[PDB]
Amino acid sequence: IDWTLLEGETREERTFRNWMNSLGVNPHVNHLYADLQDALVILQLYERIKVPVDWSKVNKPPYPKLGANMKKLENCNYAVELGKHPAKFSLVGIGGQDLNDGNQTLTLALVWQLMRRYTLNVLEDLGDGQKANDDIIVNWVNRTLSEAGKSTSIQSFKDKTISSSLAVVDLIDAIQPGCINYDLVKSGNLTEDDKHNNAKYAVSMARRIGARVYALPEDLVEVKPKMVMTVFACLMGRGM
Amino acid sequence: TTALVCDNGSGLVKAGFAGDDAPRAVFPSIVGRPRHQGVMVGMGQKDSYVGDEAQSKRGILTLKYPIEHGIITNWDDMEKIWHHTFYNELRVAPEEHPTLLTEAPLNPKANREKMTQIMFETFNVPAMYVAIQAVLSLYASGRTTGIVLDSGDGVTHNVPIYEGYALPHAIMRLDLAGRDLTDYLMKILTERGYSFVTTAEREIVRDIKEKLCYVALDFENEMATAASSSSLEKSYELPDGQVITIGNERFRCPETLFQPSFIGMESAGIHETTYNSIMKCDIDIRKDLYANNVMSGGTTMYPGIADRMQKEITALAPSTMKIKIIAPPERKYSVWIGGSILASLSTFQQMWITKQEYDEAGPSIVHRKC
Amino acid sequence: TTALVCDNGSGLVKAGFAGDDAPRAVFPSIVGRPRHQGVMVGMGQKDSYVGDEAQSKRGILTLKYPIEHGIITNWDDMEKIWHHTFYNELRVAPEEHPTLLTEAPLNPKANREKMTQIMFETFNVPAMYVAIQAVLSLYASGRTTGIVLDSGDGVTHNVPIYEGYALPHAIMRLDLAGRDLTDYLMKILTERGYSFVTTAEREIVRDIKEKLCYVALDFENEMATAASSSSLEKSYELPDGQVITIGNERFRCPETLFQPSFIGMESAGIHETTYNSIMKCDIDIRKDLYANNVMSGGTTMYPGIADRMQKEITALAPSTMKIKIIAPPERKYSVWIGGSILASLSTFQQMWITKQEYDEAGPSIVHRKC
Amino acid sequence: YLMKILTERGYSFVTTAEREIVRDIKEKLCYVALDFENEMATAASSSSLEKSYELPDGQVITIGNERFRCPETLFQPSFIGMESAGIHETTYNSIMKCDIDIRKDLYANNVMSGGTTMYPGIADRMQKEITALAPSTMKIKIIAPPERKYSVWIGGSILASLSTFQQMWITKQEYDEAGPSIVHRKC
Ligand SMILES: Nc1ncnc2c1ncn2[C@@H]1O[C@H](COP(=O)(O)OP(=O)(O)O)[C@@H](O)[C@H]1O
Ligand SMILES: Nc1ncnc2c1ncn2[C@@H]1O[C@H](COP(=O)(O)OP(=O)(O)O)[C@@H](O)[C@H]1O
Ligand SMILES: Nc1ncnc2c1ncn2[C@@H]1O[C@H](COP(=O)(O)OP(=O)(O)O)[C@@H](O)[C@H]1O
Ligand SMILES: [Mg+2]
Ligand SMILES: [Mg+2]
Repeated sequence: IDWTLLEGETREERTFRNWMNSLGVNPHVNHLYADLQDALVILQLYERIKVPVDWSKVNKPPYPKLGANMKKLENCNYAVELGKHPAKFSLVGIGGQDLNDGNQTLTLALVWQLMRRYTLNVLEDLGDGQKANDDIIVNWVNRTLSEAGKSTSIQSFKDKTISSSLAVVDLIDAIQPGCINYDLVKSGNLTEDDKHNNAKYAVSMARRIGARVYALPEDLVEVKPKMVMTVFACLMGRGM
Repeated sequence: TTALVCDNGSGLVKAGFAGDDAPRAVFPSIVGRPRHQGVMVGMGQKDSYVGDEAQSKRGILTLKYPIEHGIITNWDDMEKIWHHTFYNELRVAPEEHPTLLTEAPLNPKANREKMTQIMFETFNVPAMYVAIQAVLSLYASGRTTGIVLDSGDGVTHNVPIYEGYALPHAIMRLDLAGRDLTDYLMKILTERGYSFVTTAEREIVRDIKEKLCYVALDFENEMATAASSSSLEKSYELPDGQVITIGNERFRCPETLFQPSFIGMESAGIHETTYNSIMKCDIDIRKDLYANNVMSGGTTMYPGIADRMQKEITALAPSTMKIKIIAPPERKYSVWIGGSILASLSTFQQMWITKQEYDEAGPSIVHRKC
Repeated sequence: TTALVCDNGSGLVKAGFAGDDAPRAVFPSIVGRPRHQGVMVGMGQKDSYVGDEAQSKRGILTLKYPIEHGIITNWDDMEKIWHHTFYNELRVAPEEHPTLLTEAPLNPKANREKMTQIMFETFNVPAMYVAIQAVLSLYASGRTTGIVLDSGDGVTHNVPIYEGYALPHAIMRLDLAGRDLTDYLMKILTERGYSFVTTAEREIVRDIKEKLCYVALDFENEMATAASSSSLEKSYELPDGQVITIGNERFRCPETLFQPSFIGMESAGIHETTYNSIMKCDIDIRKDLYANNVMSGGTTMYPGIADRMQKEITALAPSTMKIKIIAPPERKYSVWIGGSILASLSTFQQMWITKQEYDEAGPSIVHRKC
Repeated sequence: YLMKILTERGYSFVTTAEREIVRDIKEKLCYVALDFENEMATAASSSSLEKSYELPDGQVITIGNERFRCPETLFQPSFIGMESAGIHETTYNSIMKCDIDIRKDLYANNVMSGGTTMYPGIADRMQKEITALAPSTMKIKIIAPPERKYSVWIGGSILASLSTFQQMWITKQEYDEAGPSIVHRKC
């Protein structure tokens, strides 16, 4: 999996790009402001957030050399239309030509609301209905780890003890006993730099078991509380 | 939960998060609409242009400001700017952030009531607050005593504060600010044959304002200097490549601040308005106010504005007081900077208007809590 | 099923199916009638000749163009050409295909109305549309911004477009095109003793013009070059074997495009008409119009006409703008190519003038929907 | 603009000599509609608004709808692609920029002058349009004398014949000293 830093890219764009690739879009998104201009990736993300897409209204990536830009512009008009009425997003002053031109501000104004909807859906299928909560999912890991029994228990997502990936790799094998693999884990001999390696070591296998984790390893080394809860929310679905 | 600080003025919107030292989003508060005929399919779908996009495509748009002279005159286009601020420029859900808003003094009471109703019933914020801009500009300077001269795009107001106490009877307000200087520069540019008429050409004149205009230390000697020589002439390139030259309009445009009769107004200049505000204060606090004149806003950014206020007030003061103008280089964001300071204080966390209070008192709650 | 794209120019007819990259049928827009006496029995049964057969038998015919300067002047001959287009050259039943037609701007309104009534009542098409030729040329270039110079057989016109919006007040139209250049080449060919009078001989001069004529980069030094030497001389073989030679008339003929006073017209050249059309646009959109001067039509196919335009507009532009003329090799069919792009779009499928709408509003429906 | 919309009927005027013909057509056949949208519906139904004009070569042209669409640009400058407001709103906006005490006297003295104010129905239309913008208790009074075309000349002969004006001339001696810039002080 690609974990590299571009010359110019903010941390906000890295999170959105990584969330796209980790979600399984048909192309590989390398640049946000250059790979979304035909609106095919955006229309794919609408399916992942339970928004119906009529694929008879979309122009397929084989494009004629004559009128190709008008074919892509029709796709961007459909993507913005689907964001307003059925997706119920707030897209004020945004038209199809803003995505087609790669407007940086107005492209991020749409993708962040896609990601917010995706995380909201993750927090609702974990429960019975329209309830989404953080402390229900924090004592679940403290309970399911007692089945095997290990000295990893956290109070909340803001705890600094999850700075190293020892707490999340402790949970990655509780659901699946076939992924023990403590060969490359570090315990007690970790500096600030070497815990980047095990953070990638922990996130990478989460997709092997089936936990569709879309958080950066940097979101785990630091204690960003909004992205680390997604890691545990995605692990609960694979478990239960 | 981090608080939001939206300082929306007549000209610009300043938005960001409480705790930072500079606003994250600074865009013109305009809404553009297409005035021409759309012929190519797939291109006429956008009905409104809000942020810097309305400024990018102003050639085919009519540009409207929703705020005039501190007062919101178009409440349907004001919600577009707030939707654009929260979802496009900041990319936050307003339902999770208390929002700090600003307003000029001596402003209609329906303006403050209706922007309280919009924040609670449309954006559904957890809490909100409306702050006076001149007070927030005093937090930014790290003071509790001084008289603030706030000059933005629509309103010039003076507020004297002593030991953290405001003197409301000495608060001044002059409806002459940057936008009226723009319209005066358009009018006097026709004396050289340069005609600017459309709303998109007013943005070009505002740009000439902010780059070429300055304040004369002595208006009558600059007028005689520009008449004789040609050393004050300067050139400017229009978007289409034409070059215009102005030599005398550079300092006559900001001279309207000190002589409001240039645009047919009976009011006194900003130097005699700040002095009249001091003389309405108690005689004991006047010496402290004379030494703390705090300027903020874009209209106080002209080169020479602070050296002219120093000279003009000194001529009115009793000659034993020492006059001190405080003009920090970050003047343009003092209202926003001081609002991020205020919203970060733990003492302030009980001063929010929560939704529970609004649900029992309606929009009128804002009058007693603010 | 599939849409028909028919570009009825003054000189040529371009027809085909939407979705193709080139017209299937390109034939002259003429109708010929015999002007001599038929003496062999069974050979004079044909009363009119329409397409390329009117051109091959032109020695015994008088040739009439139904369209002159973009306006259909003969409506019985126009129905002959449309019958030839649908039934003989494309070989389709018009009752099964929506038809897209084209028209120049600033054209009489009865022209558009009559071709709407012809298509619905004579050919019984299910739907139709009339588009502007310069708008379609922008589709072919894959652009939504730029000023189009369309020059065919009858009309030269300019249409500025910015971000898919047209500025109709800046649309400029000139009734000087190829057929006027051909008639001027006939007039100046008599200086060397070559006389062409017959309408069949006018088709010969058009063939000479399309082969030997070119635009001089500097007209006054080509005249001095051709006066002193014979390096510009070129030969042409007439259909009967005679050989004519022209050295000076090669560039004096297209020079009428830039100096319309050669044919006694008071108008300005195509370089000044384009510049005047840009200067009628908003000052903000002028830089993008200077950089996209799209050329279209057969009268722009002279060798060296884009180099001459780029030199002439540069002399009129403010010397800071960068001038760019886009002259694709497929210029002759840009109007048709753009029409097939438009009729293929699924977002265009609701803008056809359906026969149902025509039955309740009559031929005037075309003014609202187009 | 009349030239531009005459081509909708097939009448082409392109030369500077033909523009003088269109000016003559405008001055003889154009009028201001009291209500634009009702005159447009009237001309679209019947032909009672049609009128004919004879060109210098004997050709006869007919216009029925361009007669009032040409002067309508004064009240809707968007016809010729301009963003400005009409002459009725520009007049109202000039009053609203004046002191509130002098507005009642300005509403009652709206003086028109010049040839472009000579269209039939121009004063009735300005009367109706400003009334819709005025506070409904003011009295709108348009003053349109039949000698409108020379009001600027007539008032200049009145001014130049006054004896008090005789000291306001810019004499040659004054110009010989201050140069051409003297005109900015005395006028
Ligand atoms: N460098 C400058 N010199 C002079 N005026 C300026 C400069 N920069 C901005 N301005 C003026 O400041 C105004 C905007 O100031 P701002 O403080 O944002 O007002 P508001 O609080 O109303 O948004 C504009 O009208 C502009 O004319
Ligand atoms: N290569 C060429 N050089 C010069 N003139 C040409 C050339 N090809 C075509 N023309 C001229 O262009 C005209 C036809 O152009 P076209 O755009 O097909 O006209 P229309 O728009 O009426 O169909 C004819 O008058 C012909 O003489
Ligand atoms: N009866 C009329 N109806 C409509 N327009 C007129 C009439 N008479 C003159 N005009 C127009 O008014 C103008 C008269 O010129 P004038 O008022 O003297 O202008 P100026 O003061 O610029 O010379 C001309 O342009 C003419 O087109
Ligand atoms: Mg302000
Ligand atoms: Mg053509």
